[PDB]
Amino acid sequence: KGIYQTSNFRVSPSTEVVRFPNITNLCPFGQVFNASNFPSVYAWERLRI
Amino acid sequence: IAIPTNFSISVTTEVLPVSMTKTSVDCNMYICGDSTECSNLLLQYGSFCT
Ligand SMILES: *[C@@H]1O[C@H](CO)[C@@H](O)[C@H](O)[C@H]1NC(C)=O
Ligand SMILES: *[C@@H]1O[C@H](CO)[C@@H](O)[C@H](O)[C@H]1NC(C)=O
Repeated sequence: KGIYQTSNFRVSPSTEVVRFPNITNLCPFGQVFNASNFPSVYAWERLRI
Repeated sequence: IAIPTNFSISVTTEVLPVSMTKTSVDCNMYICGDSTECSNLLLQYGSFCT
């Protein structure tokens, strides 16, 4: 007999909710992988995606 | 010899603590929180929290 402090067991999450931005277009893997004439290593190029 | 001929009555105030505040802690929501991926990992460390 007495008073005791109990932990969480009653409530458990089940539902998965996901929110994502409205970006819809396919991202250009074609013009960066299937291209022609990549530069040499000393003159490498940056591309912002 | 020196002998007093009068007297005075004084009141002295002294203080000292008796008790502090009672506190309690829960390991499962301090160390992890709501993450069940590390509840099982905290279960492997024994009985420190008891
Ligand atoms: C790019 O794709 C075309 C067909 O979509 C293919 O014929 C060509 O060989 C590819 N170029 C590469 C893999 O360098
Ligand atoms: C003793 O001290 C009190 C307080 O100052 C005073 O009222 C009283 O007259 C004194 N006694 C004598 C005999 O002087």
